[PDB]
Amino acid sequence: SALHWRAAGAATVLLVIVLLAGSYLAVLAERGAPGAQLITYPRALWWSVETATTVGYGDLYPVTLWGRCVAVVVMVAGITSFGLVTAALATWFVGREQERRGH
Amino acid sequence: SALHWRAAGAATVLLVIVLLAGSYLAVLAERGAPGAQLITYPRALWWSVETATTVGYGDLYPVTLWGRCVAVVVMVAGITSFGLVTAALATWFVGREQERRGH
Amino acid sequence: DILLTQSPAILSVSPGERVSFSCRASQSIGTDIHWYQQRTNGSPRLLIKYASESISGIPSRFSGSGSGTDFTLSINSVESEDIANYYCQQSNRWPFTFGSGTKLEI
Amino acid sequence: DILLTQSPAILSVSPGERVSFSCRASQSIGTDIHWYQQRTNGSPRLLIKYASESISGIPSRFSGSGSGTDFTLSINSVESEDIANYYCQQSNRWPFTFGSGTKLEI
Amino acid sequence: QVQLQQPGAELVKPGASVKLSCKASGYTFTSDWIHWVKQRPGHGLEWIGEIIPSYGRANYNEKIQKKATLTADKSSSTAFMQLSSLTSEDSAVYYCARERGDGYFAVWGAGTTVTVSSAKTTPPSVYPLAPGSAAQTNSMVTLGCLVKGYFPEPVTVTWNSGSLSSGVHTFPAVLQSDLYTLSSSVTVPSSSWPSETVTCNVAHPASSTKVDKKIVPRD
Repeated sequence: SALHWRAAGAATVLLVIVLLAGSYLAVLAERGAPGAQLITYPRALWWSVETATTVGYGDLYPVTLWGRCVAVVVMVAGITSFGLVTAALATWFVGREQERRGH
Repeated sequence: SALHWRAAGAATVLLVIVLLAGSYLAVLAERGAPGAQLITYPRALWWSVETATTVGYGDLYPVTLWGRCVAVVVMVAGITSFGLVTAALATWFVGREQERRGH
Repeated sequence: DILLTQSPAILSVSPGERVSFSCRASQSIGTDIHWYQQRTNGSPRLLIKYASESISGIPSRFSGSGSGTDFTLSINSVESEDIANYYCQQSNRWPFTFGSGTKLEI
Repeated sequence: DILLTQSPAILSVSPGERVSFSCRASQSIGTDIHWYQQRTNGSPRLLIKYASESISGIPSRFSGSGSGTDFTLSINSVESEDIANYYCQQSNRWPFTFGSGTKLEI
Repeated sequence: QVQLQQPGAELVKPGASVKLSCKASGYTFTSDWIHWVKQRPGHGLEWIGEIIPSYGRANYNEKIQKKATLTADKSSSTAFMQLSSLTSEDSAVYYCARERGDGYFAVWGAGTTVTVSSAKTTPPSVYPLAPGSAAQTNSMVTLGCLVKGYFPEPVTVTWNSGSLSSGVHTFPAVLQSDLYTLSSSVTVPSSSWPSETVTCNVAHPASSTKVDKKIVPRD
């Protein structure tokens, strides 16, 4: 098992853990802020997903400082994880293209 | 310290500086436009983050010409910075895969 | 904070007739409304969650409908045990709030 | 521009009784409301920020609540020094605006 | 099972404070919130506050003066609310309720009646209520017992220790000279009494009193 694949696997696991902790910590940051919607666990999990993917519909979003901090970690984990998958696909294609060229 | 890592570090620093200046310049562009919400520094900073990551919830966004111009710089800095991190991960994986193949 | 309006405060129906309690939210709250029954000297008891979802242990007689701002709790064929106060509660936005309650009278 | 409505304009309470001032925004402004006290011949003084946040130097007696469009400033147990006008102000949308103010009378 | 357990009553002198408890059983999750809800006599439900015992974070209703303070003891699965500096406006039934972080209160405590006053606790006096002997019997017979001179509220009245539930009325207490009085009524087949025994059980949580009284015909 080559490095770029172990890392893509590791990244994906690590993102799922960030999604779960982020859901949990978002609700804990946002309860106590009047008007907040990010305040029950099921939809916080959906919110962490659509944040990690950078979709950001706008149905849900943090309004407190620490919910916004949790959001940033989730965004970075998500962009980084998907970028690491992209970089692993690059490595696979580049290796395959070496062989196909006899290099 | 290899190039792709110094550049990822440089990019990350440079993004933080863009986030901070963008917060500050957004408020300066948006005050004076009736109806604008991007008009105090703490939430402008949150707005610059969720713009740089391309999340764009829709809780906050510029409505003036120069706030939109500040927004574009922030978007480009953010997409470019994260793309440069992805390209650095590609280089690490490609090098590691050379060694693992004895090339 | 979301104000929940229950009106009328008292509802008089005849035995076995259908009855409907009204809950109105001061702004759209999706389907994030739950309904409680409080009998004399009792504590509240969950009847319906998320506007229309059945709770096991609760007679089929009870139903819920609505979304947005207008919500209804319905009893098809009232009977004496249904004599109680009925409260709605929203969980869409913090803090959770309750309506002021409607009494069923037969 | 966001209109802030303070009503009633005068509030009469007895010494040591709880009092509540109302501020209503013409559209939702989150919690971006701050409250000021102006005594006779004085300048305004910040009492509460972001709807409910305490300002050091301000008696615990004062509190704030609300979000969206409906906001309240409360004094638990009024005393004579509380005799002043009370203004709300929003910072959610440009330009900042003030309410027309409510006088406390004992 | 009973998933939340609360004491029946606390009497508090004006200006004093009290710690209300709530011991949870059943499933407990890291994610569970314990909520507190106030109900004044003749009034509706009032959300006071919430705490997550696993992390110890608590939120309070802002719209009402903040006399409360919420803690939890993870070891004892017990949540505590400290209401301090109470007034007559604070006399109420205080419920606790459990919410799994998905927005509704699936299960509730029986609630603690908190009374603010300067009066002393007084266990009630229980008296039988069997008919006079010149009373004519129908196919049913009506018995009762009289709970008078107690303070504070509440008292619980059951008949044959819960087994009798049909045919039961308990009347709201009335307040007279700083002592409460109520009666309770039971109706059994005329047939069935006094052949089979009828007893009223009167618990008064504020004085930790429980008494039985058998209802026998008069001499």
